[PDB]
Amino acid sequence: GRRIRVQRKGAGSVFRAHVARRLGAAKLRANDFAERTGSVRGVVKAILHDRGRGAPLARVQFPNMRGEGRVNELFIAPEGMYTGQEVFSGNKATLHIGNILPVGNIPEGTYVCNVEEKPMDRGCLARASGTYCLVVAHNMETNKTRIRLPSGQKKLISSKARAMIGLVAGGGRTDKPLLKAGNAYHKYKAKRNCWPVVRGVAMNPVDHPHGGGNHQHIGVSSCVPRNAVPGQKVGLIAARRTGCSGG
Amino acid sequence: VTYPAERRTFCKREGKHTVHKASLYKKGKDSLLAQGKRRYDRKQRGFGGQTKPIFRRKAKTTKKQVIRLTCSSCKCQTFQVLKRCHRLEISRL
RNA sequence: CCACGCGCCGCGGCGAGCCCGAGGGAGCCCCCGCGGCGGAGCGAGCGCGAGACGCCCCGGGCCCGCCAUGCCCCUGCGGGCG
RNA sequence: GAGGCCCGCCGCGGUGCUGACGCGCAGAUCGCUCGUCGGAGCCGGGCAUGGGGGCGAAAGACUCAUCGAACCGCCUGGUAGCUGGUUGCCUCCGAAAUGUCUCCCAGGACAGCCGCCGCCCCGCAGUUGCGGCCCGUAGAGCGCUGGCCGGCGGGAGCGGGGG
RNA sequence: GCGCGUGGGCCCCUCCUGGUAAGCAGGACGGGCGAGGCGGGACGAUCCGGACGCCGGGCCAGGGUGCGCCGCCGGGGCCCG
RNA sequence: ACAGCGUCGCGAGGGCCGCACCCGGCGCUGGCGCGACGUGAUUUCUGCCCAGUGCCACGACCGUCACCGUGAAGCGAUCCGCCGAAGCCCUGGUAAACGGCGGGAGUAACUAUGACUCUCUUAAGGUAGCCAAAUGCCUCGUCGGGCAAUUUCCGACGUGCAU
RNA sequence: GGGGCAAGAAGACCCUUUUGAGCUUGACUCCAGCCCGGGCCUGUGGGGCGGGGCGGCCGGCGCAGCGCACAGGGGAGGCCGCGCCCCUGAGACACCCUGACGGCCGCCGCCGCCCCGCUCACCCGGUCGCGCGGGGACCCGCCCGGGCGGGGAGUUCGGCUGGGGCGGCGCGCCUGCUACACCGGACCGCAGGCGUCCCACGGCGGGCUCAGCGAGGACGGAGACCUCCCGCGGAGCAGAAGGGCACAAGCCCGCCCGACCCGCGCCCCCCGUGCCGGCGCGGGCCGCGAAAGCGGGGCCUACCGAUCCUUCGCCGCCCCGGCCGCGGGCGCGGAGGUGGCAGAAAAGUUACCACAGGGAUAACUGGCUUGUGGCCGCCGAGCGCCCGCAGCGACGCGGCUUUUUGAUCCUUCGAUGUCGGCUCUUCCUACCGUCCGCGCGCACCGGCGCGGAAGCGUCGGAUUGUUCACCCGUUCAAGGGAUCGUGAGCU
RNA sequence: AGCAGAGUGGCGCAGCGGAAGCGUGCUGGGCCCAUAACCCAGAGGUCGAUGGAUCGAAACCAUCCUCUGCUACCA
RNA sequence: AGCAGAGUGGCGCAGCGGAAGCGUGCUGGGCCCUCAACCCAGAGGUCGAUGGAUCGAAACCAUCCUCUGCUACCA
RNA sequence: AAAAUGGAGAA
Repeated sequence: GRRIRVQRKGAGSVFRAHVARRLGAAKLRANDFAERTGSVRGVVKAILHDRGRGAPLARVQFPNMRGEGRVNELFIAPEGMYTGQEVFSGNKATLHIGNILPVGNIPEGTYVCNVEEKPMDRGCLARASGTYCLVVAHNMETNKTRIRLPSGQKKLISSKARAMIGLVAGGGRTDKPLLKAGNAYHKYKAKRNCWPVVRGVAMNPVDHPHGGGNHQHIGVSSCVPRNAVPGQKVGLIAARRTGCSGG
Repeated sequence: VTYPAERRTFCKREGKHTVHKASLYKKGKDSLLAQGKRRYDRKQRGFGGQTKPIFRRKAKTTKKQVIRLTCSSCKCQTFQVLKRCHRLEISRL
């Protein structure tokens, strides 16, 4: 047989992210003494576009607490933030869109984004266009806060973890049809070599497990076990159920 | 076929015909100290999988049945090989 | 073709013997020089162990080992004889 | 003044003629005729990815005239029951294509035939005659086993029609 | 005693099996070709004679004897090989 | 290939790959994401079947199913019990998973006919459509159209080898 | 451009080779990966739950006698008063005894398991270590053990064979035949079997007579039973077939286990090797019979299996410096098998394909053949109003051809370019039209038959790649051969 | 091979020592004015075999034949 | 070619070593106020022929006739 | 809780 496309992808080499001309790593401002007690004030210098990200980014300039200059942070932009806004990242921060406060401080029912999976992780959950997490409940004895991830799954994260108030901007980007293959090529060129996609039933027996016969058929069931081998997991992995259904 | 529960046959220790009770011989459990088990266990150890032939093309339908005739007094065990038969019963006394 | 191993045939030396082994001899075609092999076999072994004749060949007869079976007796599951 | 819009030059492809060529101009070129020609476009330089690996809008395509596993050296003068060849002369003898076994059926072993080397002495024959035993084929026959074609003569009971 | 080649055979005569048959397949006794020169069968591997060192003379097999082409006549019968 | 359309896995103490190891890629990523797959714009739809084979159960622990550990015996090598993790089995779920979609009876009042209820295999019996089609063996099907004449063609019909 | 089966090229198709390769999967054997368990890494404290062992304690419902008798007890006194032995069942129970199966303890310095911390191992995040965290004795890692695992390796994929496949098995064995009277004979020849069944269907002794005719005898007839009579086997003897058998080898009884032990030889197949099968003995022990005898199964000819290994029996030896116990080994010979039967451990696919070869062998041309396809002749039952023959001719019979397909495998596999058309030449006659005769059921017209006759004609089109077919049309339209004429002529 | 389980009227399927159940089919009563449902009877099971042990066995325990599940494979 | 099944009343379709059977047609008889149903009678067979095989065959077996489904090896 | 049915037309 031949190594399949999935196997060839993990060595990078042509399938590595097209990261040239990307602004930088969008991350929440680092936790600092002035964040832990009180709030640091930043000004949104610019709202720009990341090459591979649908959501707009934002250059917010905070003062340098450590020294004498000014430090620039790159943040995923909540909708409604504007150039020349004053954004406060702190334990004592007001509940306005853009501000970063610890999740215990954030009240229940609040739309939050760029939430930290664990305190001082500088950003993890709810970072894509339109996506948000909501505060569900706070256990003040366990210092833990339940949040609902955009998937629906409920995660108990430390009350110390920080989040930016608001819903990420770029909302409703996938509503528009791509319409042409060309529009897809332009989107993927800013991302990685994953497009165009050839179906395995199109490929010859060597190239893919679905492979090929006199007629294009999946042969055995597409469902594969979770404990498949690395070149064998190709169809629906560990499917609990398959098929279109109600709900 | 059926085999008599007791038969009169030569017991070698006695040197004369004696009443011999009859029972069915069975192959016994293979030992791990036999020289062939020992050689096969050594050979099998390691990489390379199966090192000895495994017979699969079975054509026989019956096994020649061996009757253990144990002499009533001497305790001499003698055995008779009956011609291939599907069913053998040793009649009760 | 050459090497090496085996079978058999011829030939040379010596003969119950036979043999430039490796080597060593101010010596390498000279001298001296072990195993080995043969001389006893047979049995898984413990072990036991050949004569009776005969140009030669073949056969029979008998002896030795292995296996059985009697009988006798020492130093006895040993010895003798069949 | 919008468009993976149309006609159309270069460009980039390569349809048909199954045209030319086919000891070529050329180890794939040529002439017409074509597909497209603002786009998933075309083109240069640098760079990345390496052999059971890469890369693939998928043709098992492409990876330096090499790809259903590149190339170079070695292992390697790989192995072949399979093909081809195997070099002077004279004389004396001279087969076999069969029996049995074999993953045997294009091969071998063992026997037969055959050659050479002898060795030893006792009578030898693919022959006829004469004697003794055997054998079930040709023919012949229908008693046996199986068939068969009809005539004639009897009736115990029958199987049908008659009276 | 040592050993080699061989272990695809095929034809003729007669006797056979399967097949509509076959220059078909499969058998049997002997012979032949294989591995057999030569003369004849116009031609041919096997047919009919004859089985072979090199020659000279003689005989004559098989098969023939108009002319190619060596060698023929005589008699009786038949007659669009 | 494609846009669209589904399906699947996955919350980073992760998923999927690379990978002799050290360590990597997706990922300067974060579910409007990433990876894995089918089908392939619209328009209109996508039927039935979980038996079989996949796949999935904080779905049980039924039967099995190891080292280890723990008993018993032994002179000890050892042997015999027990214990029993996943897995399978068991039970459910699942067909835009792979795939399947047939027969047999009974069933008037032309008499065929079942329209209805009943069985069998093995779970279900082919629904809406479509058709002698690039899919129909018989076949150069039959019935129309077109021709002077048509193994082609077009429209019909359809127990349709084998939609 | 007709031929040099012209030149290209160790046929690519097909087959063979104990020659490959690519691919596949529930082929054989496996391997990374991953999941899971236990151990080590690996500190410091709790808490629960079992097991094992003790150990008290509470229970036990088919009814006569005393009520549900859990069981094995013991017994005329324990301590009831009841007892008993009564009076009772399937077994009495008094005071004391244990034994099993449950429940309810408690216990323990015993042995597992699970849970909860802690922070110090370890493990990640954040920071310009600028005023910080998150886990945590887990996880990872590692050693073992068990799962999944064509993702990936390595290998294999029988034989015979009128080519191979498919389908059979003369692939081990047996009977009658083929088989041509010793023996031996071949076929994917003929008609059939075998892989088992029976402690009796065996051994032995005695007695007996079988299948049936025929004739008889309540129900009773085709058919059951009972008699005589005559019965050469016409019955039976496990199964194929052929032999064999009558005071028996059949049948029935009575007794038995030789359907033993030990050592050999021989015959069949045959290399005169195995193996199955038989047979002939020298002993030991038996059985049956009065004995003589007979018996190593089943009357004979079929019914089965090497080495290595395993397992078991018997009697001994050996473990090599001793000796003892265990264990291992060995000599002896049974069993567990190799049916592809003298005995690898083994699935497909390949049109993506090879390799070495093969005309030992298919497709294709020729050649042999001629079933089949054509095409004739003979006979004359009938048809034809009548009338066998104008024209027909059944039922049968005898030929011919190579324009049909088979049959075969002779030639070609280091290659004879394989269908049709198109083009163009030639040939054949078994003659469709025209020519010349002649016959008609020949008035004419037109048909039909036959003999000679191959000079000329046998076309144009619709559909199909078609050869063929089918239809339309004309001046009405035969059939063929030349490597299925014709590809360095073409398409 | 081993460890486990199963086999019950014509058919399906309960049933743990002390009966032979229930469904269906069948055959009839009833039912109703007459149907169809419905109700109720009746018959139906070497309780695969075979042997034991038991007061007594469908049950227990062996065997022997099928069937299932999981694991096993020096010949 | 060769393979399987059948051939049974007029139509069907059973039977399967001891008859011909049921439906329909097909009349008749009931039945009612009449009609429809319905019920019940009556009848219908070289069992495709032949030979065998039997005490006896539609049956079972051979031959044959007829139908009806299955059929050709890439190179 | 369940509880459909009931030829022709003639009075």
